[PDB]
Amino acid sequence: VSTLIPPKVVSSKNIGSAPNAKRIANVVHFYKSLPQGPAPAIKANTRLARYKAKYFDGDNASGKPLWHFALGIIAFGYSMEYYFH
Amino acid sequence: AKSAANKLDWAKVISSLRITGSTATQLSSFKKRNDEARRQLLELQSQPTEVDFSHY
Repeated sequence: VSTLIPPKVVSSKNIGSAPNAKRIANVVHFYKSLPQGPAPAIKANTRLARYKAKYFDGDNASGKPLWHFALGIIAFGYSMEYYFH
Repeated sequence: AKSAANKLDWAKVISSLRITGSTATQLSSFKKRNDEARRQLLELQSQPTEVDFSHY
């Protein structure tokens, strides 16, 4: 006798699958993400975004700003030594 | 013939694997196989209706 009609309705393998939850997530997350960004280091732009670019990028952990800032404090109280002299 | 029907039937059984809800769909298919096989033995059983009034 005639083969039954349950297989001709699908709406329980289309909404009844687990990656649907991931699908609706990653259509929003990925589709709505700019493939590229603006600029990594730019804070303090006044030729001191350049200071950030040379020293406070994630492209270096080089000791130069530390040295520079340290030397600043040496310059601060030392000048004041000759101001207090 | 039955063989077109049966290739599509058994192919559909192996498709029915890839879903669940074929609970009595396959049983309908088995019934279709049964009665199809019944007509084939029916056709083999037959003798021409009339007596062989030549010999008999």
